[PDB]
Amino acid sequence: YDDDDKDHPFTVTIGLAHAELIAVVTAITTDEPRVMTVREGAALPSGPFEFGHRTLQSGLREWIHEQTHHPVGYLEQLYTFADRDGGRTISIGYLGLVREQWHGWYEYFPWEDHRQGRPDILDSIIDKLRAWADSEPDSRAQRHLRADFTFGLDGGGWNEELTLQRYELLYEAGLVGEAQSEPRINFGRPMFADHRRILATGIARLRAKIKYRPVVFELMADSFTLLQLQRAIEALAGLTLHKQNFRRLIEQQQLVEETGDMAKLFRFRQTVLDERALSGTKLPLSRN
Amino acid sequence: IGLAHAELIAVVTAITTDEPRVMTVREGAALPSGPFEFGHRTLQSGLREWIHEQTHHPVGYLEQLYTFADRDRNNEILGGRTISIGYLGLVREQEAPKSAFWHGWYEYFPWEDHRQGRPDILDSIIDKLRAWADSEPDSRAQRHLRADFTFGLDGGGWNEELTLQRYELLYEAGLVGEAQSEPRINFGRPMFADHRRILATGIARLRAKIKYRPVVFELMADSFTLLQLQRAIEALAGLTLHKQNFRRLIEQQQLVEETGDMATETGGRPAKLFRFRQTVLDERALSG
Ligand SMILES: Nc1ncnc2c1ncn2[C@@H]1O[C@H](COP(=O)(O)OP(=O)(O)OP(=O)(O)O)[C@@H](O)[C@H]1O
Ligand SMILES: [K+]
Ligand SMILES: [K+]
Ligand SMILES: [K+]
Ligand code: NA
Repeated sequence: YDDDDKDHPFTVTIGLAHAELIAVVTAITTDEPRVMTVREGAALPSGPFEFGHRTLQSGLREWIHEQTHHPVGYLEQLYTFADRDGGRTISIGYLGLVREQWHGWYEYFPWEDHRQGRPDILDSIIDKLRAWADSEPDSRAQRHLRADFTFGLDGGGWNEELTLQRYELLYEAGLVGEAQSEPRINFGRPMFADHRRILATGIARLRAKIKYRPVVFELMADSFTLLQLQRAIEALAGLTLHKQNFRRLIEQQQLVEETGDMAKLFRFRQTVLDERALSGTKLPLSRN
Repeated sequence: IGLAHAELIAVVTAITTDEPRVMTVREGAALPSGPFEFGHRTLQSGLREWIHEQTHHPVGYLEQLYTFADRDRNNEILGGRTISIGYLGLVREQEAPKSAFWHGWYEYFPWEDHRQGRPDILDSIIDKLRAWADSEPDSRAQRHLRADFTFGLDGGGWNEELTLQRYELLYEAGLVGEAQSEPRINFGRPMFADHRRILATGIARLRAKIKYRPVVFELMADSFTLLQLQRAIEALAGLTLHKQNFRRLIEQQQLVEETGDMATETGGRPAKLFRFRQTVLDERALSG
């Protein structure tokens, strides 16, 4: 009334949404990949992005400290998600590698650990996925291709880097508690909000990192054997690696060097440590 | 508390006349961008609506880059913080006399193109970068380490993947127009708001992807020669390829197959036409 026009040059309407910083801090203990959690393993360390926070990273470092009091080293940004409660909440995830001084990855993602063959839980997951892919005929062919590429429903090799794609398919198929399907079906331990979605991106990032350049000095002690180096990468990838081919990748990437002490002990080169100190949190990558 | 305004920013890249070009608005002054709104189902779907409304140019797959936050002062006037979310997309450039203009990557980042040798502008950049590094002795040593690692002075040479880290250093040093330094110093064509920071992220992403697995079928025509593919990667990297190592890489990765047809080059010699084999197209499709 009294001319309240639609758009107005002297009026700017700004949309706001909740900004949540979420932390995926990973450590390797007893050849088991383990993630920092709060609320008795139901949530990741998280907190809102506030005015007093100088940066996103420094803001998350305060929440990690207040909620865990566990020191963290370098951080790298993962993925940014809109809520699926696309409305009110924007979540920003970060990955960190530390030495444990905690819950396991495969408590939340038991189907991702193939170190001792395929997990038998995958038979039930595939059975539910085939029923969902066959539920609507016009989308049957595409859903079978997605389920084959991710889980290998009608065959197809297992790709460990597709942790996120596998969790997104289970969510769309209503096979995880976070989807909240009418008959609730769930595999693995669920988490608060979409924290398992965040964790999936951290597992995918680490696995993609260790396949072409395993810069994991923060996960190891200062000295280690090459077989200890293989055991922890095998724990991260959820696969058993070939000895000969793993030795070639490490020497090819000039990552480690002999310390002279005794199997031979190795340490990551100082150049690898110095480059990481200057690379920041927005690393040049190929996927994320 | 914990609110933020999200701007979705698009880096849509095409390769025309062996030159990498980015889609822009306002006659090359800004990238296509728009706020994230409540009705936007996802961050990617929200940006697609801004791309269409502002350019009306078709866009294929989109890949999230990184999220940046503001360092402003009176964000409390806005009700929350301000963040920027970038996305990278590869398309074929299309003329249509909508309003949108295609500009080359290196109009904004001239120091990133080393195809014709190291550019001369880097001599003026390194000079002003040293003067900034020597201005404050307590931080001189650390600033020289950042200047050596980012701008090729390291000894390891020029790293084309560090496009964002180079630009961020130039911003902190007050060597770009977006810094608004007390004496204005700028290299390359500036952009609106922080969009040149977003473009540097997309350039770094593409260069890291093509180094490991150049899945660039969206940038190429349906069929192409191997020389056309090499010129495309070279334009993206700002470097000249090792021909034999590049041919060996795309064969090991099983990326392109012969179409059976022939093409006559400019000089007059015929050459086999290639296409990205279907398995490469299907893998990129089975995601998001
Ligand atoms: N708008 C901007 N455009 C370009 N560079 C910027 C901008 N704002 C800050 N920078 C620079 O970017 C660098 C990184 O700061 P930023 O606020 O992005 O987060 P950060 O946690 O310090 O990053 P990192 O530790 O990953 O380098 C700093 O050198 C800063 O001066
Ligand atoms: K919040
Ligand atoms: K950051
Ligand atoms: K502020
Ligand atoms: Na740069």
